[PDB]
Amino acid sequence: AMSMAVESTGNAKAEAESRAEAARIEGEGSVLQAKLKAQALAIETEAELE
Amino acid sequence: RVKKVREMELIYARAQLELEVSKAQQLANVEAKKFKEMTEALGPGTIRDLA
Repeated sequence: AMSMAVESTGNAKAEAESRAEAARIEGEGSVLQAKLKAQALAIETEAELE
Repeated sequence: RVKKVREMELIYARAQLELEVSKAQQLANVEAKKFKEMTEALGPGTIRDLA
């Protein structure tokens, strides 16, 4: 049951640390990505007023 | 985006409000002026004896 655990937890942990790390990239992505949407959809909006 | 564009269509709305007015104002004048020329054209009592 000791091996049962080390395997079990160690397993779902490997899969949810996968989960979270992949969204941590996606997350840091979505800031820098909406930061560029900012400047883009701002230059686009700006000469749209003129 | 919004603040800037809000102000846009907003300034225009105002300058095209006084535009709205001037029209309605001038026409109201020309109606009344014509109507004053009309009224005076015939007896200010003739309108009465016609009524």
